[PDB]
Amino acid sequence: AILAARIAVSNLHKETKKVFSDVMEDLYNYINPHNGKHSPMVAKSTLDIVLANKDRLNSAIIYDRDFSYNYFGFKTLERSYLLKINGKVAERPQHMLMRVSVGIHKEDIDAAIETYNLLSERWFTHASPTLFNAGTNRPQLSSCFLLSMKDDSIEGIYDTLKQCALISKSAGGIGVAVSCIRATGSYIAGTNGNSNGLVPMLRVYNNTARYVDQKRPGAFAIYLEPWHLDIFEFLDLKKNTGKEEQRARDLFFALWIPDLFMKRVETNQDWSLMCPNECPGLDEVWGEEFEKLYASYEKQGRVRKVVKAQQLWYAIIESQTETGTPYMLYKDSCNRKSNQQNLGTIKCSNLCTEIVEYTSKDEVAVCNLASLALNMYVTSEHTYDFKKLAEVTKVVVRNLNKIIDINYYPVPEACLSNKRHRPIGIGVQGLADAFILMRYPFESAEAQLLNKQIFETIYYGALEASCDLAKEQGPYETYEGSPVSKGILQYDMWNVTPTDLWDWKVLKEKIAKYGIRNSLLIAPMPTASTAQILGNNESIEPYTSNIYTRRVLSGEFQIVNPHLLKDLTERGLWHEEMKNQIIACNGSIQSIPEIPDDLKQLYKTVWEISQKTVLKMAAERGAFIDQSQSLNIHIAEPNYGKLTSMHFYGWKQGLKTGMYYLRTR
Ligand SMILES: Cc1ccc(F)c([C@@H](C)[C@H](NS(=O)(=O)c2ccc(Cl)c3c2OCCN3C)c2n[nH]c(=O)o2)c1C
Ligand SMILES: Cc1cn([C@H]2C[C@H](O)[C@@H](COP(=O)(O)OP(=O)(O)OP(=O)(O)O)O2)c(=O)[nH]c1=O
Ligand SMILES: [Mg+2]
Repeated sequence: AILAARIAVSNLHKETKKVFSDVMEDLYNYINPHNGKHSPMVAKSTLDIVLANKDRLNSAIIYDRDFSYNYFGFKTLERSYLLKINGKVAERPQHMLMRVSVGIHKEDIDAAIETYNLLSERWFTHASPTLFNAGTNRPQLSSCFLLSMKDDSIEGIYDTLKQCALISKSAGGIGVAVSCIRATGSYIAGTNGNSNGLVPMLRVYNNTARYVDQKRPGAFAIYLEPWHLDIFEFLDLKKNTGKEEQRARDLFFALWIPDLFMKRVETNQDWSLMCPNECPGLDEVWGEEFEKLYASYEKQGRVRKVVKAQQLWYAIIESQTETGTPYMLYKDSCNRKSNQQNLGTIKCSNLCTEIVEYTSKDEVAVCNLASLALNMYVTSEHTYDFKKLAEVTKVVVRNLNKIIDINYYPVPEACLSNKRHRPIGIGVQGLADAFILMRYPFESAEAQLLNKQIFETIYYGALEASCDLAKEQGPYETYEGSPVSKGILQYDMWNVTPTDLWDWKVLKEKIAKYGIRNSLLIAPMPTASTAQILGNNESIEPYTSNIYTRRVLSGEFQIVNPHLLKDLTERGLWHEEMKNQIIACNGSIQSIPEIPDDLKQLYKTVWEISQKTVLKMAAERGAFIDQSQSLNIHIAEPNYGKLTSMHFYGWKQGLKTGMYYLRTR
């Protein structure tokens, strides 16, 4: 299990060259056998730099560090992350890592080697696209894009479609605000007919996601505000039951929900469905300005239908019960608590619901992501190295900022947006793993403090780097007029006062003289592929299991949690019988009578951990997060009241993203 990883790392080493620069030459020199077309697999510019510096570069690589990958982490590396020559891997992990670092840092060889070390030791990681394409010809290094529908017209709709198509091709995830498109049955002046509405146009988007699928199908998340008249239909179209023309199951679904709707639901008032043609401008305002405008149309009776707000609500909950979706975002908090509110109202988040960025017809938002491994900063004295964490966080910020400049953009609107506001999104993995390492259960008061200190540190480290860059490079163009320019920082907009761990007075004074380089910095994302690679538990998120199991070609694996295992082995209580005992407990200790009630607390599973405390923790770290978090909700046995109970708590806590996916048993 641990051994098979050693073998597979060694075989690979046996079947690839050892010299980094010589591997780079082979990739660059690659020739299409069918064709004779010289089809370089790294950019020439990267290779020149490598060859000009081959002694430092080749020498700096430490191939011991290939052996840090666990088995399935490695297999995944070999399947998608290591460049192949005619179906044979050419690249060692270390080789790809060096490629990524030279690819980001170019001629600054010091900066490159620091990054290689940091990466190769697994202090952090860049997201998959940037691992895939750094050091490569016309390299698309960004994970996600967000789009506001261009125009409420066929010219507009198919223009956006082409953008989504081009972004899909280049490996971008998409989030799209569709709320301006006019409702089913609304009048069309120039042809004197009526709109077929949202469903039939989303059907075209759905086929486009299927068609442009380079190996998972294209991923588009569609954003609807609940005042729009097609809402009930929009909740139907994910479901596995019903008419084909009424469905779009390859798409993803999210609600961009105003405060006003939530208040109507709890007070049990009436909700007014509208058409954006009839009642324009609702998505371009938020909070009180929205509510005044929403009320205005309502007093005029420009209202296509009215319903019990509690009727919509039930429609949403059954969707989540059946489908796991839609995602729950609160437009008012997102807008209220944004360093970008400077630029206008923000109409959607992205595919994974952690990114909150402005878009318009001239602007497709982007975000480059990397993630810090939180387990990494636990000392052997069970101390947490906040100083180090901020050390590494500052590197990441600079890297991500370098990415903005060298990225190749699939559409010009995205280039403009990204160099205008220079947002980035740093996230995390192994938040659970850190806790176990510090001997804190997830729900303990110590974990709840740690949680805040970690995210205070990262946000502190981040701003501090961004600040230095504004020193060297200057502020981003739209810095002036922003909350941060006005001395307001993210915790201030949540009305929180930081722990005394870091001196914000200093920083708020550094930022006042120089400004910052990046409009936004922090956004915990899902990390599904990158956490499996590095063997850390997903982003935030309690441990799912003490046991991970997998049927492979040569039978099965049953990998007990490494953190648990070292501890039972130590407190000499480990047995092979306990392995099969756990499986019956579906991942859980708690039942096994032979195990310490101290350990049992520490390795409690996700299905056995308070979702309220989860929400409370998101909210507490949320105050140190510029953007949002891809927060799943685990409720084994859902019902109407539970989900309702959960959503309102999330909302009242002031979460920008109340729920990402709903997971059940
Ligand atoms: C306020 C709140 C927030 C989020 C949330 F998910 C929920 C419930 C739907 C949610 N229901 S539940 O998951 O089935 C559940 C229901 C009841 C209990 Cl006692 C627990 C529980 O979760 C796991 C262990 N605990 C403490 C819950 N989390 N924490 C809690 O006290 O209840 C509530 C009541
Ligand atoms: C022409 C057409 C438009 N539509 C939808 C797309 C948009 O939501 C909306 C407007 O389409 P447009 O292309 O704007 O139609 P138009 O310019 O002729 O009308 P207007 O002067 O009212 O702008 O109607 C259909 O659903 N089916 C159709 O066949
Ligand atoms: Mg028109």
